[PDB]
Amino acid sequence: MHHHHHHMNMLVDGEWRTDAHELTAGDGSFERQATTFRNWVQDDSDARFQPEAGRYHLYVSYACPWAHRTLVTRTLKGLEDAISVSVVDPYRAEDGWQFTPEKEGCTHDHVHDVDYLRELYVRAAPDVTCRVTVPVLWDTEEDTIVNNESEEIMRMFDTEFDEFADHTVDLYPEGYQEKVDQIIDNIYEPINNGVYRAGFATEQEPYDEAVAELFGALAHWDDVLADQRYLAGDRLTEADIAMFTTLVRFDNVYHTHFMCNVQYIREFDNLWPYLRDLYQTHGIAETVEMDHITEHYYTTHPDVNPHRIVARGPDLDFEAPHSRDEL
Amino acid sequence: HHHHHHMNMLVDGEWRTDAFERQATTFRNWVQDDSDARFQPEAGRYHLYVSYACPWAHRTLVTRTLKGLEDAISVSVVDPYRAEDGWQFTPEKEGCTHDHVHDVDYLRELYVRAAPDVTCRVTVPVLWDTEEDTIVNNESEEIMRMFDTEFDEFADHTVDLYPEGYQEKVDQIIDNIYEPINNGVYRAGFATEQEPYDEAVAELFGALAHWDDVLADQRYLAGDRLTEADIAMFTTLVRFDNVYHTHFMCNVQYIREFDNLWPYLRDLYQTHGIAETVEMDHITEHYYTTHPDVNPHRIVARGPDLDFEAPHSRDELAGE
Repeated sequence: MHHHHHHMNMLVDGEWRTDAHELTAGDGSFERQATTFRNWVQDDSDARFQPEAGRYHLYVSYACPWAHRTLVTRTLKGLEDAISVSVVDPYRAEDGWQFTPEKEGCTHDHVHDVDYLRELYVRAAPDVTCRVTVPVLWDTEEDTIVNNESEEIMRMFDTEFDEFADHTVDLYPEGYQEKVDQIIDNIYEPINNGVYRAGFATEQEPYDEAVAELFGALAHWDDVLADQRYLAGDRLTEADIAMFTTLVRFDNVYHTHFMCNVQYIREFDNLWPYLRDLYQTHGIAETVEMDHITEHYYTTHPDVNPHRIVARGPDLDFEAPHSRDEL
Repeated sequence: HHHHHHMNMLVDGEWRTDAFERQATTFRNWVQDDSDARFQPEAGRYHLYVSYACPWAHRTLVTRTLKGLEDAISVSVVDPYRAEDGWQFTPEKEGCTHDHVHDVDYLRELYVRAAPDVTCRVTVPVLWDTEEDTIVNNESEEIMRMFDTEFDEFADHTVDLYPEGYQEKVDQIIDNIYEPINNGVYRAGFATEQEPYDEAVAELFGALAHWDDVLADQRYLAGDRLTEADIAMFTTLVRFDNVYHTHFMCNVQYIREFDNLWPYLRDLYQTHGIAETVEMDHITEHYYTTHPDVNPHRIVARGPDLDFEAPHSRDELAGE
């Protein structure tokens, strides 16, 4: 959420720029100058955005682990019929996230048929100063951006659309919520944001800390997952979805491209069968587009990988059997 | 050979940033233990120029230590950090020495001195004759066999890294792993197009899986005894999991993830003397800092926690 690639652009007072130097001195200063979108869809008769069956639209990239969080939840809940989705081009440049429908896995902007994602922001907030990112939950009635945060879109997908979900799945169950909210908050900095902090690191000391904290955090949850099947233990929750979207991209991208190369995830005793256990959860596998993932990270970051060569990566057997059902 | 995108060159004696191997001159003279030869083996005549980072130069160091020619043949260590002026001498720096021959600032000076208008790339290793005041040899394999066979009169240990009855296999292994393994990682690393990288990675890991199969039932590459072929493989393997895997994006599988290649590497490392010839800090610093078009912000990766010193069981297989 907080770390962005060296050539990432911006919208300033409703204007697309390649860089705004007056807002880019010091660690992530632009984001403290940025506006985000934090409205909620609430199952409440008084609420502004009430959950309907054919109203809200979702914008994602298959490569983004933050957007991927919304996709995994949408599939688990069975909200595809209820909530439509557009897939942006995994490759992006001077114009940010773009729509390339002819490209495999990508579609067109189902709402306004825009060329770029930045057009959608401008329509929703003509004077906005922010980053054009995914995911974006869009309301077709008010014609604007409802929410812009992976964590909260996942949550409201989980707890607010029960009337239209096809599956009786509860990824935020009673008695687990406090711990689920705890795990999500913990793994957020050393693991979710940690890999990008290490990858876009410009000095040695920040990289060292980002790597040390990361694999330290991974080792902790590896010991925790030795005696309990999931992060919150007995049940599959949002906490697992947050962890999964990072882990699934670690050995093909983060390890090499972002130089987080202390250890493979597949070398961990418990995290690797855990990742296989999640990947094989019915429906999740179809939300994983590795071709989108590898193409984005290896060819969209010029200052990290100049010649834009897509690395091959390990031959990962995600479909390899586990034994964590014995927990 | 595949060199990095910022690799400069010596052209007609001049030092230039911008312009090729097939347009370049090399040094291919030999030291021969024969009465007529131009360069004959002596006990305090030849000087070795190496970098602890470079695997090619690493071959000459390993062999030198094995035979016991540390007192016969002197050595200088250039600065792991290279730039606008090529390999340089920085005596203050840990592990580095000064030019013991002419107190030269940049290795390129020695090349020009030995050959006034040479067109070549300033590389290591460099075998230097302090009598004719010129470069003797310039290739890793030739200097290695030179150190191994011709200097028997000035050795300290009676080791034979090129023994009779095994020689024919030794030489063939050496040029069978040259392109896919030894030079392959650089082909993949400095690749600018997707297709060559795909090939380079494919042939490299195809080759690694092969010798991992072979070394499962035999202790060393040529079989029964330690060998120059093992020296060529070692200087690459010991730089894989820390550099080649990540920096050069050869990330299909760790060397430590192999059944046989990993204890085999631990077997070579722990052999007497080979432990001291490894300077991982020189290795990690050079590749992550001297390749601006491979690693722009020049951040040194942490790498895995490799325990080369961990006990193995390949002594169970018959060998030294």
